Amino acid sequence: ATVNQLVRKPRARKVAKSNVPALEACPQKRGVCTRVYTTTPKKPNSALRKVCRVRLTNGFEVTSYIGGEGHNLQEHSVILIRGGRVKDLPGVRYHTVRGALDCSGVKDRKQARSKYGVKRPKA
Amino acid sequence: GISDIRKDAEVRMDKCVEAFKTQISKIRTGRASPSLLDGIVVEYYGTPTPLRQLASVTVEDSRTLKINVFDRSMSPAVEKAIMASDLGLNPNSAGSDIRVPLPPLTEERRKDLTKIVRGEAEQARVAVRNVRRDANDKVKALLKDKEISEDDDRRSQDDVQKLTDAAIKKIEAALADKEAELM
RNA sequence: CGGCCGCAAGGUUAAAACUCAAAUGAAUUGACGGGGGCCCGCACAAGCGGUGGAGCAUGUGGUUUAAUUCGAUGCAACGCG
RNA sequence: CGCUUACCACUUUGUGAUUCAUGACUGGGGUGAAGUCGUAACAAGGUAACCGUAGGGGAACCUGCGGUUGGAUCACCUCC
RNA sequence: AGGAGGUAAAAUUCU
Ligand SMILES: [Mg+2]
Ligand SMILES: [Mg+2]
Ligand SMILES: [Mg+2]
Ligand SMILES: [Mg+2]
Ligand SMILES: [Mg+2]
Ligand SMILES: [Mg+2]
Ligand SMILES: [Mg+2]
Ligand SMILES: [Mg+2]
Repeated sequence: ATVNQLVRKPRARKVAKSNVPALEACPQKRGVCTRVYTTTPKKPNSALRKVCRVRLTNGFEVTSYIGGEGHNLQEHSVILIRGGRVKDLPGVRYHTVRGALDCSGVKDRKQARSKYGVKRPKA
Repeated sequence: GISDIRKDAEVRMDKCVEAFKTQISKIRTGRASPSLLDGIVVEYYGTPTPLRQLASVTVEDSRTLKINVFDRSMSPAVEKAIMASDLGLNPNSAGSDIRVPLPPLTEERRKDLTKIVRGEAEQARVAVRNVRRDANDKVKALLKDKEISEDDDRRSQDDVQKLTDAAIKKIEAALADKEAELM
């Protein structure tokens, strides 16, 4: 309201919290697979989703989606993971980077290979 | 009468241990062991049916199981069960046979597990003991209604002790067996 | 949580993670009320005769079965196709 | 040069303050599932509701006291 | 006509 007021207390901008502590906003951090669940989605959806706990390079113990159809990942697998929540599974604010370190590209994929880590099939 | 109650206790208690021993075999070990892979349930033409009944379980080695699914069509449904038993298990398909690698054994885990195990043991001793407790209760109570000599009474309560110590030492053999694995 | 206030009950000051794709206001058309008004129909009342009990005819659930073919299931399926 | 004084870095002892971490266990909380108990609120929700406060009770809640409307209802009898 | 007085006991739930 009153300029006066504003001089005592200037207008202060809300400080955004990031929606993903991939610590120091790193475009993606390295992890090792604590465990490899598969759970079920929320209210409207229904499927067995494939995920995994990750003990990061920066020692956070958050959890991660393994996208795609079929992954050869397990206990101990070192992955890389990027920012990307999965609004369906709760407490899944990251994706596993297919074709990164131990992570596998997806068998047989043809469209949209670069996501899902799959090499342009020797044509 | 006393002689009746000793029966009922030996029994109740053996039940206790055996039920321990079972929860035990359902735990991700150092090695393989089809015992856990059994319990798993598979969707078998609408009727659920333990995987044990649809496929054979080998130890393809220390740290990897091999599930020969007699019926090849169910193969995909079987595999899904291994991932749906949520047991941290990844079932890699490859030609008429589902390979289930057994993990290596980390530190986080060994701890994780032993503490779980030791505490399942102690829940167990607790069951055993509860039987100690009804046992003596029954007898204790056959003291009034003077149906038992104060002598009779001491004596028996002692057999119950004997029974309880025994059931326990079993329980601890078991625990030790496993503790060997985890370590 | 910290502070300060109170004998106490507690007050005051006052967050964060986590979580949701909503939360909310007013007006709109309905539906509904153990809301109100007006008003209908054998709806009630007032009547006469019945069913519900009995034996039997017939249908259905059920049960049985080698099969008891399929259908119809509050009123508005059950002597219905 | 040596010596000795002042200042003084590190180091030590005692007792506090503070702050980061982390801890068996744990109140309360969100989410999910759509399970169990009743049915508290929405209509006058079947004892109007709610605010503050106080007591009680498996639970919603009940009861007291004051407040507020962010309240539904005004038809028939009997007499006047 | 305005006023008065009087007149419903309780009765749960349903993805
Ligand atoms: Mg009539
Ligand atoms: Mg009759
Ligand atoms: Mg809690
Ligand atoms: Mg109510
Ligand atoms: Mg009420
Ligand atoms: Mg009141
Ligand atoms: Mg009702
Ligand atoms: Mg109920």
